[PDB]
Amino acid sequence: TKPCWYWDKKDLAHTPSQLEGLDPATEARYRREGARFIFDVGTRLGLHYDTLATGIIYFHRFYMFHSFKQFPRYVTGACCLFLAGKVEETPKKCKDIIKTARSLLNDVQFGQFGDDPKEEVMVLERILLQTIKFDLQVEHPYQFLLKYAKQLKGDKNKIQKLVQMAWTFVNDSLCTTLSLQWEPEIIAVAVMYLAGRLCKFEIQEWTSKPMYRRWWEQFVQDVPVDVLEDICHQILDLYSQGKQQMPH
Amino acid sequence: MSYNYVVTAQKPTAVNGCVTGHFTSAEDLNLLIAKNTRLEIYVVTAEGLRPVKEVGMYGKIAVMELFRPKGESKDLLFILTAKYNACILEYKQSGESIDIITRAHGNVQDRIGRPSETGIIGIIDPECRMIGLRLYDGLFKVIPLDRDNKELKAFNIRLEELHVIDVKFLYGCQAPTICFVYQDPQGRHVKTYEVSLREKEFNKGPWKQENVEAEASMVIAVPEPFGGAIIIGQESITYHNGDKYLAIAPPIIKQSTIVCHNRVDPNGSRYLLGDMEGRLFMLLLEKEEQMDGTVTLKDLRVELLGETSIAECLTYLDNGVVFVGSRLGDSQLVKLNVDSNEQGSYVVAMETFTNLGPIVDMCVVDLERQGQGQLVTCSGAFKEGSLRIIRNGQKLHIRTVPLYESPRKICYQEVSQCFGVLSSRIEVQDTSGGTTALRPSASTQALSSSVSSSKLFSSSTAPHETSFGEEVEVHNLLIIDQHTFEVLHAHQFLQNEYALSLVSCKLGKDPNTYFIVGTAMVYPEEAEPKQGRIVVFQYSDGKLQTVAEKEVKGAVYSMVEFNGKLLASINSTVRLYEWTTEKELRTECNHYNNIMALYLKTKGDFILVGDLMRSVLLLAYKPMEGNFEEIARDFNPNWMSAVEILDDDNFLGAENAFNLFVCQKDSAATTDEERQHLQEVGLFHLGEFVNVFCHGSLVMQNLGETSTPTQGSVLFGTVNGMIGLVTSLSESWYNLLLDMQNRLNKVIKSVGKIEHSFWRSFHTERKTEPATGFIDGDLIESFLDISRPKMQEVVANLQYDDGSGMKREATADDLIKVVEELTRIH
Amino acid sequence: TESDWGKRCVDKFDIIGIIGEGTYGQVYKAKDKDTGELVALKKVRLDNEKEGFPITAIREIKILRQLIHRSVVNMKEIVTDKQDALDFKKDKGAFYLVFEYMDHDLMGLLESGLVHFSEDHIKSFMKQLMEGLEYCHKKNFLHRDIKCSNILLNNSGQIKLADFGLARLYNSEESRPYTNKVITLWYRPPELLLGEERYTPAIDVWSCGCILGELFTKKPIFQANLELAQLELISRLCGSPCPAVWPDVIRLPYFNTMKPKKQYRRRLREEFSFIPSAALDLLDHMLTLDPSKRCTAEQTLQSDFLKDVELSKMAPPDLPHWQDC
Ligand SMILES: CC[C@H](CO)Nc1nc(NCCCc2ccccc2)c2ncn(C(C)C)c2n1
Repeated sequence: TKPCWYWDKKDLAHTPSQLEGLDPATEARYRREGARFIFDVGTRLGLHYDTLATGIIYFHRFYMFHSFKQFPRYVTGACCLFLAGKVEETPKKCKDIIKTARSLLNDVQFGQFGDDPKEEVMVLERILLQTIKFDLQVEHPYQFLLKYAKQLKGDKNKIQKLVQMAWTFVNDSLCTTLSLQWEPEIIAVAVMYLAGRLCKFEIQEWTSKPMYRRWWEQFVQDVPVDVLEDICHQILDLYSQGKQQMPH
Repeated sequence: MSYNYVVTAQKPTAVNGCVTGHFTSAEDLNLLIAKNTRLEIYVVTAEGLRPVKEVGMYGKIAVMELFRPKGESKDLLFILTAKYNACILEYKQSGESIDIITRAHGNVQDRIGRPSETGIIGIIDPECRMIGLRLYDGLFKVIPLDRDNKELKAFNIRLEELHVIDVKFLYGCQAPTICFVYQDPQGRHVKTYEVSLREKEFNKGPWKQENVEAEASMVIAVPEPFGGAIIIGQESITYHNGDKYLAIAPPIIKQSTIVCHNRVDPNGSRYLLGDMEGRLFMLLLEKEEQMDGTVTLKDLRVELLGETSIAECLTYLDNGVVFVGSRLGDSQLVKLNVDSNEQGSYVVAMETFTNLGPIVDMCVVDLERQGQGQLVTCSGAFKEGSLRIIRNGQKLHIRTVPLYESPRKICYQEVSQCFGVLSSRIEVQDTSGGTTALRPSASTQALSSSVSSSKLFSSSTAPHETSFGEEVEVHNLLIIDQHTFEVLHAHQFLQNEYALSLVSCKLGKDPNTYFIVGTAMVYPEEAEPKQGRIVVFQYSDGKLQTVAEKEVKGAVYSMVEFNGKLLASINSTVRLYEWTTEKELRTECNHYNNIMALYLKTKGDFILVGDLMRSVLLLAYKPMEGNFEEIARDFNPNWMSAVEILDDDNFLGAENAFNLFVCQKDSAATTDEERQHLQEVGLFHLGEFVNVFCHGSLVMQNLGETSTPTQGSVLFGTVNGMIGLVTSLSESWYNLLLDMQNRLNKVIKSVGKIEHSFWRSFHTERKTEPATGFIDGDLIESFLDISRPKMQEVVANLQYDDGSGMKREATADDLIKVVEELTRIH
Repeated sequence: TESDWGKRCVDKFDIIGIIGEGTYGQVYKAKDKDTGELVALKKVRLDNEKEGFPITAIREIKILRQLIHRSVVNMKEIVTDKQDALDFKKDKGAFYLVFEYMDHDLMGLLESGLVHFSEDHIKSFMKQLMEGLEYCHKKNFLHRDIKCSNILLNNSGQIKLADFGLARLYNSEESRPYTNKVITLWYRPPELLLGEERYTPAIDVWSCGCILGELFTKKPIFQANLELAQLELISRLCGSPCPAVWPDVIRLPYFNTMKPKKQYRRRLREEFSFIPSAALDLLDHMLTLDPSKRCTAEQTLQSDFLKDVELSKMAPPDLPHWQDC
């Protein structure tokens, strides 16, 4: 019926890019750069947050089936965003994505787009669609962050602080392979869990079951804390590796 | 775009309705006979009929009634067309000048309504206060007949009874009263309402409702001396007036459905009834005058008079002369004698009026080697069925060959100097367990005879029970001599086998010329037949020999010879068969994308398939590969009646809505999609039902005649008897004639003031489109009948194109020449 | 697996014929070589390379892979032309969207004039159609092109909705700017004729009501060529858009512009007196001018007409195949 789009962390060591000789760190750097390229380009074009994420998910899934050494990352990204626009009904013309890409990319980087940027991108759409197996509908952590936050009742300001911090964590997670490991519902919970831990908020008190210390179980059944701790760890690693710190 | 020309070679011959009255003068008795689109006015004399006037109307005549409102000297004529054009007409004669006055007119169509199953019913008041129209289910339309209603404005009254069979205005009521038989789940019933013009609604009726026979079909309004109404069914005749209820159930009328009625004696003492096996009855009202000064109905009696043609309408002429208006056979004038003849009949035929009847199929053959060509039609149905030989000898010479059974398909086999004709006759389940024919006929009067002994379906094990009295069709192939039209041979097909298709041809390397018939096993239980045969016969030395049989899993609706192979249409499948050296049929290739492959025509390696609902599809045989290919389809959905190929690019088709269309290849190779789309480039409302298209012309050619501007010749036969010719035009000639039509339409006065452009507009219940790509030849040919002043008005400011002179003015005499050349095509 | 779409080749189908001319490519009828199933392939041409894969096809793929209901056409898979090997840039082959093959279409059955619908057929017909629309509406999807051509019927009596090329998701909490001219003129709701954007899912209900009446009359209700003439016909029957029946009509772009000849009174119940009382109520409520007063899909299924219709007893429409013969 519908395809399985989630792999285990251990499986990411056997991605095509890795097996052609890319070291793990480099594939991750390419994944962030490609995702952030998609984010930056779409933001300049005014795109909805769902459109940006859908492109990034297409992108991340793509390089589970193909290698970075044979398919250039900035070209793929532009293609993903181009298709994501059509899927999420926020369409853009390919020439406008190329233009925006030129502004944000170096000459070396834009070299990947070659002599005819639009052509390289429009030609890749055929492969992209077959790679993602025409599973075009994608759900993102954002809708669950809001759906779950709406059922919290309490200090308006503490909950809004929780949501915004968690929302930032969602945006940051798009740079990682978490999109390929855990359903979005879990991600939304994990970022709520992280924002709470950092703000010293006890979310159970805002739920309809205030003495149910594992507040997530009423939103997402069957999620071990281990999963939530792993996701949290992976998110904070991005902050510790970079120069940026937790938003608070 | 495409340009075509349509002319009528023989006008409708079928009588659709007849009324008697005082229309031309308050003094004369008239017979107004109605054929589709044509009104014929006769005056009744010592001779049966004196013809006085004939007019054409731009509409199908659906209601025709005569009424004489207070203040008029003579009867006025009401006509409603099938497109809901209404008018009131008056006859006016000034010495030698005869013209028809349009006194009132309008279109009574409603924006919202469901058309009724039993059709448009039109009735007029006894006092001529109102005209009632039953157009839609659940609604009764009233046109009040006031002096001021020159536009025939009308209003609807809500009718609770949705399903009405027949309604007639009743005589002898304090206020206008409608008597109608209706159907609801509990059976059929007779009810009465009253109609209030002041309140514009129905009020309670004079006499109660009664549940009536389930097959009650007609309401007769009994005149004032007797009062009440008579309801005719299949088994019984019933009279209802207030509390009085009379019911006669003669054993004679159960035999055949009664379809027409007319009043013999004005007081209502005697009525004429007719049925479909041609029997003519006399309904008698037995007076019972009581000493109280009242006249009451004693009993109802039915007396068999004799045999007439299967009658659509009966009209009694004054002095024992009856006019038999027939749609399935020749119309007639019969005399009812007081004394029976030695055979027991009181009916003796006087005159016979030719009716080409339903033309089920026809072929053009040059029987005398003249290069003129004759037209042989399958005409009539049941006892009135016949072949007709038609040649353009201006009138046409017509020979009639009675068959007394229904002809279905015809094809000529020159090698054998004879015709093959498929026919079916009606037998009835009898006490023996078999069936008995009601009358001798062609398939029983053949010189030699044979019966299929095929074992193909003999395994049966499928039960089909028979009840005494039920009808069955028995199908036959007839071998008929081309000079004498003697039935030389009759071959009877299997029980429940229907012959649907017939061809005469050679196949493959086989030098023998065969008759090939396609059949279907028709059982009442089946929605679509699932068994069938293709049978190869050889007519040799006065005997038909069965050469080979091929079983198929459907009905072979149509077969056509395809470059030495047999093209066949097993419902939903188009198949090409090869004829082997072992004299058996072998399948080569198939096409399966159809709903029902009813009609097939071919040209070269192209095939035009006509579908039940999917219009027309151009196929091609790709000899290099040995299979078919879909060239293009007409994607607009149309119900088909017949198709014909005009040329390699233009295709003709006829709809069950009485419409014609021509589809052309889009002739654009830019996209594959454009190539595969046949686009309707011609649309035309003919007004007749086309059963058969046939390439040919009856025009006598000695080679001295120059080619007319029209190129090509397709003849077509219709159900109302009309014959027509479709021919192509150059762009230049079309535009001249089209521009001339628009000029003629402004000049020529229409009966009922019906717009010609409206009449020819493509019309289905759902859609109405202006006509395109077709020149109404009959309108063009009426230029020669309009007055000279009108001729100059028509040719004023008329220019030519694509000629020696780019713009050239037309003279009236020049157009008189052009039209006269066009009158030669037919 | 069954989910790995876009790789299987169209070789696996025997093309039988061209059933129709579609928006983005022509639909062909085909037989599966392995199973014998009859399918309908909708060809997708991305060889144009104007702006790639058509968005109409993207919507039909995105939406139908989510929607599973007896009355919603199913996309079985997506297959491709023989693709060029190792040269993805040169490849210009097309994709085919595989669907279940439906024998007839409501317009084709009606244009032939062959089918006669009894009240009990119209009940089985509309119950399926409105139950399907309910499924789509509960999932926040709008069809936006409900016409006779898009309603597919089998000889068995099963009804499925089909051309979702113009369908998009609707969130009630957020009013979103939309394309105002989205439905076929004959079935267009009054709000879209008067220029309404941010339209409700009730636009589809109006279309289904037009069909409801068309099944009883056998002829479309509002037949016009121009947007103004259409508003006139609707107004002759339903009443002129006026402030009383449609309070917010004054907010629509063209209300002052597109006035009908008169301020007509509603006659729907009079001109449709022949319709059964149960249905005439359904028609009256489905063809209500104000989108806020027009019934929902669920309300039609909880109506005296369609509620007690047992769906197991699907009734085949009166198909007169032997008539013409
Ligand atoms: C979306 C509707 C259009 C137009 O009818 N096309 C359409 N017509 C389908 N059947 C109709 C078959 C008609 C036909 C039958 C035989 C020969 C010629 C024509 C059909 N069955 C499934 N689909 C999906 C691809 C939506 C369909 N699409």
